[PDB]
Amino acid sequence: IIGGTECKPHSRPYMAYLEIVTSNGPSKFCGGFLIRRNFVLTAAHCAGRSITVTLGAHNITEEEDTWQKLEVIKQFRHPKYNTSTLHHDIMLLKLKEKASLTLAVGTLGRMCRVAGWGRTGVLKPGSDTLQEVKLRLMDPQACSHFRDFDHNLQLCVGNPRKTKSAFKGDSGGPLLCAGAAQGIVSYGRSDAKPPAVFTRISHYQPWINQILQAN
Ligand SMILES: COc1ccc(-n2nc(C(=O)O)c(=O)n(Cc3cccc(C(F)(F)F)c3)c2=O)cc1OC
Ligand SMILES: *[C@@H]1O[C@H](CO)[C@@H](O)[C@H](O)[C@H]1NC(C)=O
Ligand SMILES: *[C@@H]1O[C@H](CO)[C@@H](O)[C@H](O)[C@H]1NC(C)=O
Ligand SMILES: [Zn+2]
Repeated sequence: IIGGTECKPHSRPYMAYLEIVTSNGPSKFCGGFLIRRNFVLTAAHCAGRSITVTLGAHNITEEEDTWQKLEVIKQFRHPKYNTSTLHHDIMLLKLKEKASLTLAVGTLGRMCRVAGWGRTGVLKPGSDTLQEVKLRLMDPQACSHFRDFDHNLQLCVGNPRKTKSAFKGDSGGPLLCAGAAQGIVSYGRSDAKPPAVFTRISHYQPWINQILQAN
């Protein structure tokens, strides 16, 4: 998160930290959010060979009792996910067990909020601590330069006049507007000039519900 503030610890109890393992490279990192005790929503580009989820985290380097490190048994990438366009950048992860409900872990032009452990700047490393920022929801013409952006599929997020933005490592995390999850962090520019592209959750709700009811 660029230009945000450190969260009050455990104030966003649905937030999930994803370590993503591939066969030909070192660990990758994503965000995500708990919508059932055994399901986490995130972005499809965060898929890999295997994934471990950490709930209850704030400072991701300092292990504490709030932590629940949970195995992912199955990844459900949208069947129409496109790795070039990032169309339909949404994925469900089924946890091996139901997480415990605690204080620190629970299920989940207007201003919206997004949080994550991602980079704090173009050359800055990933944040140790959960960070959050307020961003403006923009009319779709603001994201026109992203040639494969589509207003029905995706939100345009982040005033281009400001620095504030989600950035690398913040992928998969929720965009909350007035307390409700509206988007998922998908992609933006390398230089981190906003706006950024987020998955529009509303369009995918029937698909989300199909996956939950079969699993
Ligand atoms: C479909 O089209 C695209 C797909 C991917 C990327 N793209 N490219 C990057 C690069 O290194 O070139 C890069 O770093 N990021 C990460 C990134 C940059 C800014 C904001 C975010 C966040 F969290 F979404 F908000 C992520 C990225 O998504 C860019 C595209 O279109 C130019
Ligand atoms: C997070 O914890 C690590 C290890 O104690 C420390 O290096 C880092 O400074 C901490 N960051 C905070 C509390 O912002
Ligand atoms: C992904 O998108 C490109 C560009 O529109 C399309 O031509 C390509 O065949 C797609 N790939 C899949 C497997 O969806
Ligand atoms: Zn704590």
